[PDB]
Amino acid sequence: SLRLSCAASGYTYSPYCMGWFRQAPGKAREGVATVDLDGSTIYADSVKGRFTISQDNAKNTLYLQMNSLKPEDTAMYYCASRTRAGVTCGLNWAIFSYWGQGTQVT
Amino acid sequence: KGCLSCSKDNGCSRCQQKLFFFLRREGMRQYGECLHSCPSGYYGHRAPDMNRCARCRIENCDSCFSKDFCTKCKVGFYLHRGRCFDECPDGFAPLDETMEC
Amino acid sequence: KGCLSCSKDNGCSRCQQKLFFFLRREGMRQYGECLHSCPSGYYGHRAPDMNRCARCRIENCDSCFSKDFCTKCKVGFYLHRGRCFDECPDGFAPLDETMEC
Amino acid sequence: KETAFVEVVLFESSPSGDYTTYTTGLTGRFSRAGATLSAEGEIVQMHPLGLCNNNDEEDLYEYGWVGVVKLEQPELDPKPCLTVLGKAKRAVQRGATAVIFDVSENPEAIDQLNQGSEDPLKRPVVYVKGADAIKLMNIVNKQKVARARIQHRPPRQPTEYFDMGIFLAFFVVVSLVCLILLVKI
Amino acid sequence: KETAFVEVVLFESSPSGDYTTYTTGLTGRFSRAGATLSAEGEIVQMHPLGLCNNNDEEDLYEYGWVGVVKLEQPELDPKPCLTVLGKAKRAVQRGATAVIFDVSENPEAIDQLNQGSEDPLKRPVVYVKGADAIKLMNIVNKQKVARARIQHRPPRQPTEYFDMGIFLAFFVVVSLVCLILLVKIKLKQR
Amino acid sequence: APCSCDGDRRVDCSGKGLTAVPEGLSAFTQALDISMNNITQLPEDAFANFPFLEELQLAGNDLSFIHPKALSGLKELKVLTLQNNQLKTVPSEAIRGLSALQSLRLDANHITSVPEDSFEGLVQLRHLWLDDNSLTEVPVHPLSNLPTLQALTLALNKISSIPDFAFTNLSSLVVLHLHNNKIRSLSQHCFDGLDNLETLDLNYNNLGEFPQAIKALPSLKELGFHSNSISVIPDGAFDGNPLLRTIHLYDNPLSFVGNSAFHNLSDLHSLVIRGASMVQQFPNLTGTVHLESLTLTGTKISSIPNNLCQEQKMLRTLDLSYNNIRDLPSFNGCHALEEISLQRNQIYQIKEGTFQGLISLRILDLSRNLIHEIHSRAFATLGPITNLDVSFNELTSFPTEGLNGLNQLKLVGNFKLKEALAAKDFVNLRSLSVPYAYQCCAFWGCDIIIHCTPSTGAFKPCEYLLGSWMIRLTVWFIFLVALFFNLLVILTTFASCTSLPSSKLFIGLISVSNLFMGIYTGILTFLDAVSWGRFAEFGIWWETGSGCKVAGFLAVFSSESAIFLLMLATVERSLSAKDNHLKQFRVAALLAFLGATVAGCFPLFHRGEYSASPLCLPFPTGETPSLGFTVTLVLLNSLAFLLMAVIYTKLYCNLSQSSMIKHVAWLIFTNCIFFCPVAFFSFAPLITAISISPEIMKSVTLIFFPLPACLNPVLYVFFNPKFKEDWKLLKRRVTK
Repeated sequence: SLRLSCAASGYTYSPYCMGWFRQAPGKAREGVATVDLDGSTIYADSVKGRFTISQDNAKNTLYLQMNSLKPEDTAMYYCASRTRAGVTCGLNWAIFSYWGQGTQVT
Repeated sequence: KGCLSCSKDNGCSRCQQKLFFFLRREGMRQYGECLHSCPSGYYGHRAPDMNRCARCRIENCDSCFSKDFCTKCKVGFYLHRGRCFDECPDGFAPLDETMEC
Repeated sequence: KGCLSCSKDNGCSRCQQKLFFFLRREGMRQYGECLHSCPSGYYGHRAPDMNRCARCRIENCDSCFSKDFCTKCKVGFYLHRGRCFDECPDGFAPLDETMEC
Repeated sequence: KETAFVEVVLFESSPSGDYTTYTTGLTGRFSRAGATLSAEGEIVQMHPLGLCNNNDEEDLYEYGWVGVVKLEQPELDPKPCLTVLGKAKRAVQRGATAVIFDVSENPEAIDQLNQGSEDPLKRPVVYVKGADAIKLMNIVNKQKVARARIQHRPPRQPTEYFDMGIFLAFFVVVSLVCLILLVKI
Repeated sequence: KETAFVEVVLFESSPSGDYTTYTTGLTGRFSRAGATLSAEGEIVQMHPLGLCNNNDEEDLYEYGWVGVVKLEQPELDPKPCLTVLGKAKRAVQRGATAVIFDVSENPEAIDQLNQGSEDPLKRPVVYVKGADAIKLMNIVNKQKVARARIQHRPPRQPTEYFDMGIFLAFFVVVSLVCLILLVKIKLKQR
Repeated sequence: APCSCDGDRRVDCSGKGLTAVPEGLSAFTQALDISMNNITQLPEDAFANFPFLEELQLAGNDLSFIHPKALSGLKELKVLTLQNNQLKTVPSEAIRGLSALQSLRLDANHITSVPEDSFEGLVQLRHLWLDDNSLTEVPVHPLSNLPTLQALTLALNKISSIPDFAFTNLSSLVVLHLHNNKIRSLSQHCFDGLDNLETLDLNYNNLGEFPQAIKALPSLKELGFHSNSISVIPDGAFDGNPLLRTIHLYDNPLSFVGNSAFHNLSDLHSLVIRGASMVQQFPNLTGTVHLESLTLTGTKISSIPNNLCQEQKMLRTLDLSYNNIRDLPSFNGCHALEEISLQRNQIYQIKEGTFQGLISLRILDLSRNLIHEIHSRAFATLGPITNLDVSFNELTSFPTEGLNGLNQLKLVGNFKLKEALAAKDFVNLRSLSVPYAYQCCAFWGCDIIIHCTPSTGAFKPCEYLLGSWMIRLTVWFIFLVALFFNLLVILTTFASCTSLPSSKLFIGLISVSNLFMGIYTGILTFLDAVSWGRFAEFGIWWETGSGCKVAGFLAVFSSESAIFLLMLATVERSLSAKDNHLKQFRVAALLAFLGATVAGCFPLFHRGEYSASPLCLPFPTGETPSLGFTVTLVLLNSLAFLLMAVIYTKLYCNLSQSSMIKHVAWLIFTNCIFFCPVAFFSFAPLITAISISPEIMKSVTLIFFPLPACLNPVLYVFFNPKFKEDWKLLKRRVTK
């Protein structure tokens, strides 16, 4: 239905374990969709199937395509990334180093 | 007051799952209050039934990790590993102006 | 120790006319004795029965000679004159390590 | 049962060293768990959860303190660490010369104290309630230091009677003798 | 007068907040100069010459202490500063729950206390003498702390005087017989 | 502004409901305490205004996100508190860069995942809290980055097992807490390389067998396991912990602890084993000489080695409460032993040297043993003993030598101890329990002051039996009148006159029953006269002996026979007033007598209902009865009285014979009126004694039980005119 595009300014090499996070007001930032160095993708179960995430290493930009939206998904979305030695999946917000400004989706 | 019962006479009786129960005594009164952490000179023991705050007997220190290990000694004592000594035994550094050995 | 009479239980009740009578208490015991100079915090007065040592009523002074006069004061408190004050007003005699001002 | 007389003394120390005391009286009930004696001490309030049997060291109290324990709703405590007898025994071990339970919410505590005479305690155990307990707790909350005196009821017994009783007996017996004499004559 | 049982309790403190107690018994006699009530408190000895109203305030004792006072020979002191009634009143005012007198060497003290019944003291005054007095003084001298509990047996010699119940039963019987006699007299008259 | 700055620029802003870091504070502050505020998240560079921060507390906020560039530049931070927040994981990226951190709290965070690169750069961390997190397994790799850790707690997590080399790099760990994890298995080398460890907690886990990993701990001092499933402790389990001091092993189903398990432990203080049923040998405690309190309560120990004393020189407490102990070796030495508890064993004697020495022996307890003899001076050498509890044994004679200092004596059992104690030996004794109240009676109880558990209660009279002189005289009068008048009535009725109607037969039989009641009262008053002021010695064997049984049988037989004969007389009078019968009435009287006899002999052989009082009457039952005889007798007598009253009133309503009618009416009225108080006082002890005295109960029972027996013959002689004429004619006959 729509698409969120995240652009990374800092660039040294292929960034490690990108991801997207969603936050309802006054609570934690859960993860919705994440990728890693080799392209493996992990989706949140509650959002499994609907959202899709694709990274473009030529311009090193993330893209989250969302379809069939539902009113309970209204929240603030952030784009997070890290660089080094991350083995755990991207659903955990602690392992990330850089966080985007984040937009509001209703 | 961060409590579930909050009796008028005895104060707090039962509290949340993650709060420490402590018995404050003043004058003749002894009433229960619940704190997120133990006050100075006390250590917190967590149990499923009730997280309690107790007093550590280890001398020469007023802040305890456990019943036999404290993190901060008195003004004139040196903390070697978890105990407070006038001077730690041979083979160890002096207070180093940091009140620790 | 010398006195007219001296029972084992309560010491010597009757002392010499020229000797101060002072009673000391330790534990559950309180017994009398005879001495010529009342210790620190006490002064000798001629009571109607016999000359006896009484505790000094002068504030924050470890020695005295009467109810109001104090001969020797403590370190944290000051002895400007016979009447004790917390600290003497300026424009008077300096400290001079004698505490007199 | 024996209607113990509990007197709370509020004392103020004059600067001359002469205490001025005000006494307030109340009537409790002796418990069969504790022997019916007379005790005296300074009032110390103990939280019901304070008398825990765990041997993790306890604060040292001077010997001879009258313990005042305000019991709570039984459903408030799902699994009590000790019963009322256990709390009384723990207080006696700690050094209490008397224990006063404010039984205002746990009549089962009164019942079990009364039935628990298998191992009686030497020191008295007194339980109160009602407005007397209310004023006791008010004094505990307001005042700083007070002294408890638990006195047993003085059983003098004969209000007059005795001499006049035997006089009445003599009068009735001589009346009966006169009756017998007149019916015989 | 009625006897007074004094239980002296010697207590030792275990490190883990426990007390072990040993009780020793003594027998003295209550005095009419004070009320006949039970008392309890830590034992404190007061020198007979050290307890007078002339001296100023000193050594403020905490309320609730049982005062043990020993008396010497009155002829030893030609001028008595204060009488025994005055000493008991002064101790009570200074905060003595009860006063215990060692009257072994002062026989006149018992007589003075007995005759001084016009102004009784609110707190009990009990005098003890003899081997009991010697044992009390030995305990005071040796032990560091104690706790005197003075008490009296609530029953008297008849042990609640069941003769009153016996006379109650006899009175009921004789009252019934007297009522029957009065009914008979009324029937005969009418 | 809401912050309350302290003297040493210590900002304290807690409970103010803030939603962000406080602003406008001194940049030189040391400790910041924002605990109960509602700080949900930490934005980037939220602590840029506190360069010299030393101790940050965030305990209590619903903190769920910490920006990676937050608490950055806090190179002076040493203490960080994040316990009661809502973090779902350790902040691996946020926490890095705190090279001076020395203590981190993560207690109550619902942490379930730990990133593999967490705790990076914490060079000098020395305390870690992970108490209430929902951890699944120990983070071995994250803990590999903390070589300077000194205190680690994982109490309330959910850990299944500890793999090998879990804490291999924690070379300086001191305290390890694993309180309430559900650990079920420990690998052989889980605690490998974990030197300097002193305290190990494994209290509420689910360990199956005894772990071997502790063999790799050379400096362990305190070890705990409180609620595991440990059943067997193999010998040599504690051979790798020479410095072990306290072992917490209770509340777990121990079965067999071996023999040399607690061997060569120099600094061990207390040993407490309970429930080790399969143990049948005393532990080989050689090498453990610093033990202070030894308890082996539940086991099958058969004997005590003679070397228990002379070793463990402190041994301040000894306990063996459930054992097959038969012989007691002398405790020669071990002068610091204060308490001895040897109960529920098979001890059959105590020898003179058994407690030789034993200075400062305060408490001695042998409360369940087969003891039948005690040496004369078995307690001579005791010191300040304040408790000697010797009860529930087969004692026959209790020596008192060297027992003047006793403060409390218990003899609750020992029903064969008929001897009376001498109060002279026990001077300062305070509490005493004796098999019978007559032993306590010699101690002048209820009057130096001594308390007893079996109270005399004026029912077991320490003084004379009857008590008041008024009661004594009236009972003597009752006995005299009953005996003499019943004898006279029997002699007049059954001897001289040959007329034998049913009414006269019933009158004679009830007079016989009253005569038996009178002779019971007579033997009772003879016993009282013999025992004048010294009733304790007589009563110590009266209740036990056959005299009490025979007197009680006489009393109950007389009462039941009188009641049954009264009922039969009422029935006969009803039948006669309605309009050969001699045979049926005689056999009915014989049946009534046999019923009274069997009722009397029932407590003689069944349940021992007698001996409850010197009155030897089960009906008053001063002590609480079994309600098998007293209530049955009460209901039977009440039913008989009700039936007799109904019959009498029916015949009175329906209507020479009026003399017999009124005689029977007077008899019924007297018997029922005098039986009512006895029935009332029978159940008085059962109900709460609201101003109810056992003394007055005994008085009422004693004065009213034989009263109908003393009263019936007087009424029969004085009132019945035709029977008075019969007396006159029979007197003339016997004179002629």
